[PDB]
Amino acid sequence: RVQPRLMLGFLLILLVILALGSANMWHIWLNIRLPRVLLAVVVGCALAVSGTIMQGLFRNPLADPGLLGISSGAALCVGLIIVMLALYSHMVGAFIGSLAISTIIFTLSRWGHGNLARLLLAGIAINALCGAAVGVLTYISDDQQLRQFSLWSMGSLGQAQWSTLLVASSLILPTCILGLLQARQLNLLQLGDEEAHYLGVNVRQAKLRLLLLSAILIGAAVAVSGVIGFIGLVVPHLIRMRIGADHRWLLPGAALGGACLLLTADTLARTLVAPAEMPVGLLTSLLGGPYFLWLIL
Amino acid sequence: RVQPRLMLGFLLILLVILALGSANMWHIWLNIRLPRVLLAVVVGCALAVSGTIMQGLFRNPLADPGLLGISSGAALCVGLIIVMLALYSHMVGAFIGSLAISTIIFTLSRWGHGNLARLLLAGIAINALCGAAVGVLTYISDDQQLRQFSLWSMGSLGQAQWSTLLVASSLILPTCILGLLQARQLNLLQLGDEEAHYLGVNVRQAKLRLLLLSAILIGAAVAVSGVIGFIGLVVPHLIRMRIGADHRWLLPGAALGGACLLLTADTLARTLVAPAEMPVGLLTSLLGGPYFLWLIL
Amino acid sequence: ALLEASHLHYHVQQQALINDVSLHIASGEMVAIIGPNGAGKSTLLRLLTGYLSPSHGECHLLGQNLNSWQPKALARTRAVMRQYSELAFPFSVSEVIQMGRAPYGGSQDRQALQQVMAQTDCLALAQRDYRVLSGGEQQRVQLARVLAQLWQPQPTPRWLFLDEPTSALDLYHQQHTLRLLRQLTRQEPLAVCCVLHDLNLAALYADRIMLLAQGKLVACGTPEEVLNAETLTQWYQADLGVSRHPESALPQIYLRQ
Amino acid sequence: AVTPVALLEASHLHYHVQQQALINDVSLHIASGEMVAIIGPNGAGKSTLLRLLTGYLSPSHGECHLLGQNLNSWQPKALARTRAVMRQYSELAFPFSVSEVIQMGRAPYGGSQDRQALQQVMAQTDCLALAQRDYRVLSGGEQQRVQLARVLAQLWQPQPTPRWLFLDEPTSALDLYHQQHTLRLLRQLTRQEPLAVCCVLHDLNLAALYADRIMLLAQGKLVACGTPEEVLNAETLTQWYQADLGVSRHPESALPQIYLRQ
Repeated sequence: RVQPRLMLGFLLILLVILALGSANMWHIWLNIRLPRVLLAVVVGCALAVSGTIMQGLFRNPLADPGLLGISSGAALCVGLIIVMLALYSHMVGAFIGSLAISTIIFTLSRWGHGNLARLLLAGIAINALCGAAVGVLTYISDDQQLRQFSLWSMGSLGQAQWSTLLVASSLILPTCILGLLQARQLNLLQLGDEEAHYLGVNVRQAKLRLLLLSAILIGAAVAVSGVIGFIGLVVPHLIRMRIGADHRWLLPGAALGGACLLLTADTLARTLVAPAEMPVGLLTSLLGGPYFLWLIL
Repeated sequence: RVQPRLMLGFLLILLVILALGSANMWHIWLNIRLPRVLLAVVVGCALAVSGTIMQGLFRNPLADPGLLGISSGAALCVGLIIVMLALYSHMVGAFIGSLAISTIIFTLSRWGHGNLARLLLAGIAINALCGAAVGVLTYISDDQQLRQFSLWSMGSLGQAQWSTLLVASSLILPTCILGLLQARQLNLLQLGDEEAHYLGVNVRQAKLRLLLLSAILIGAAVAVSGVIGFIGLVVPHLIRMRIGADHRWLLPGAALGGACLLLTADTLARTLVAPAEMPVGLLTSLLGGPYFLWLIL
Repeated sequence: ALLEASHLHYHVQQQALINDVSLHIASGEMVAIIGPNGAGKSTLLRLLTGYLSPSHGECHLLGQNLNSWQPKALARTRAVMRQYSELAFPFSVSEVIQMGRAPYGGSQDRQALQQVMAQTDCLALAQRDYRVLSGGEQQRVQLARVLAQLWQPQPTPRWLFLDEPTSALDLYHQQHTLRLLRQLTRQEPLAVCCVLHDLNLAALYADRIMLLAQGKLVACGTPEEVLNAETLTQWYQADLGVSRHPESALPQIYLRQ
Repeated sequence: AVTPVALLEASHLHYHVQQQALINDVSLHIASGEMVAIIGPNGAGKSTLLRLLTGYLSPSHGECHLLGQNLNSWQPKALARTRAVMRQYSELAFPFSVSEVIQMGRAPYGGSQDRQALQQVMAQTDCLALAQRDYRVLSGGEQQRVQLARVLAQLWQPQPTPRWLFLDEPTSALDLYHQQHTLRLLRQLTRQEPLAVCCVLHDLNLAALYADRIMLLAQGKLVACGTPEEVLNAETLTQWYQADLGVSRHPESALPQIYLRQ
């Protein structure tokens, strides 16, 4: 174990070192690299925190945004808003999809006997569904929209601008604070719904507010970044293996570790090969995959 | 329930009607269509039977070839044989990958407490790994090989020839007969390893032979078709919902129902849109996805 | 200090899982709900505990209906122990017990935890992953959580409910817990209400016993007023008979050959 | 004069898991027409001993003979005919009908008289009305009777021949009624046909009532072998069990009774 304040401090100076350091890797530095580095930070924070709230709510070590298939739902809602305030149509669309699939997965984790299996299977089904639907459309209709969207749903921050980053951060930064105020209920909810109800916890309210919370989070993160699925799985386990599972230290620790890890993954994405902007998600899926298989084993 | 002989007869005349009818749907008909229809039949049989043997061996309703990530391993071995008798290099390569990942998943289902969860998680990890690796390479190196391979690993029979079909069927038809001779052990193994050991069943031998069996099956099927993941999940459940789970009637029933279902999915693939040969796998992932989510729910 | 229950009904789709049931658990008394499977003991427990809403009946605690009771104060007065543990994250035993101090705004959590953990025999378990604990250790830690929730510096009446025991939990630990709660009943003003499947444990460690069958209360009274051969044959299927305890002045239930 | 017996002998069985003697030095024998009971507290390794006598787990140093022949040299078929094992956890994820499940017990017999055997067995374990039913849908007790039927079916022969039925520890949701019923059935079978039952019970009363000999296993060692009265006395119970258990007399039977103190 390690002191929480030390871990937070270390993750914070690490975030700073990583941001400044990735800034070396003129309307380029100010209007492209700065807001892309900052977007990696804000989205990484979104997925980290969301993955942590999610894992809390479902009482599951494996409840990620893009593994229960909430991300895929949000993205597919983005696509349904493009086939037919614009950034707000993306926000509200991806938030609709996010909240919808999130509400399905929530329903299934509560009413059935608590099984990580089932949830992750619903994940596989939904992911396969959307992943199929996109490529199908790539074979059906042809225009710049669908190719750009197919590369974008792969999870990329190649299209980082100041207005997107602004709206995204205006939805994300207060929701990550709202996640932090709820860290008490999140702890007590770990005991079980009934158990927490006996302690005074209004379990329904806490469940809703958490669902909502992570829905807004994933909505924003996805509608600006696409689909990334390990920044909600891995970072909370990483922080939690060095702090108590207490959510007061868990949430913020993840928020900083997520910004760290995504940024390391994005900065490495656009640099790992000579002028080749490969989507972040290829890198997260690649690294996080066989890591996750290692956890099982 | 329904009589087994009636179900077999019905699936057989259905196979015939589907083959002739899809041939319907001169160098073209003899050297392209006939062996593509026949390839849909032989591969569908391979995945059906393999998914059935798999589900049996792991005592899991969910043990599919391309969901435990055995298919992805085979395919990635094909790719590793192209980056560096040719069809035999593909056969032996995909069989190496298949047997390797199959041996991992087998190990994990036996020694840990029997959980469908864990297995399918290893599946998710491996699938995400390979799926990431391919797109990465699409961004790294550029040539006809990698694009054709990326479209090919999506699962397609657009490249059906007589030599491929010949080797594939020469590996598959005797292995599907060998699967049928083992249907007794497969039944007794359902009781549990120890339970079956008490009944005289040489459990080790049966386990190996079954592992091997399905490894050869998936190796061939993948190295000729790519990656399809529901013809091993759905068909055995479909046959089994109308015959006893007895493997004597389950194996062959699946073998015919798999040939039926893949052929319906391939014939529909190259026809659903004006001159557009979209890969089968988009269709199986699309149809089989929300069907599988329905099973859960 | 009375927990009163007036004509509790609980239906699931027109099927009266708990038919007409009236009862009362008094401060400094150890009551036992018993019965065969399907009787709805858990449903009755969850009715008395305020978790499940009654259909027609009412359920008062300290003269005030559970409906009008406020979550905080109720959390102070009544606590519930279940024995299934649903923790998928590394909370230390201390964190888990301290979690019991929820209704009390951080006030004297250290004192309460010290006493409680001392008397349920933890302490050497305090800095340990809750998931790694064996069955009995889990028993003691959960018991500690509930006693911590029910710790106050004053002599005040409180209710501890004890849901049906998990199955891998030996006789030793059930016995130990019931003994502890039993004597607590004599010392402080505490009312225990446990749900046991074992008739002997109910005979030994309960003051009153409540035989629930088909959603109805078919027996209310002392272990001797209820656990007689006639009523046992009547409601239990096993070939059980009633003899006398060689050491105690309580009924003993035995199996015929 | 010679008194020949169908004997399952165990000579100095040892079983280690990573140098840790889970089953230390254990010697025993179960005879035809005898109902033996392995008891003990958790961790004693009762299941490991059962699985040692059953031929599933190889002994370290000791040997384990059945009918005068080592289990090593026994052939799978014949052994499958002689000895059967019942566990109570059911691991079926596919729709087998109860009949299929029991018929699965007829495995060692090349289809010979499967119908007769199944008829008798299913009749005496009270199934029949369960015969055409999804095994997964059955309640706990029904599962008890069907598993019991499977094992009895495996152990059905038209001749009077000595056979061994092992009965692993009961699942936990299984009521007293069903444990009692099964143990009664096996008990009387022991008197009728030449059958040796060897069950592993956690409940001391059930072992007292329905066992001829009782075998108290503690820390991989056998610390008691004999009648329910020679073993289930207050001294030995206090010695090896943690609960506040005492020994009295059964009001109805001439067997020891174990009770809880207040």
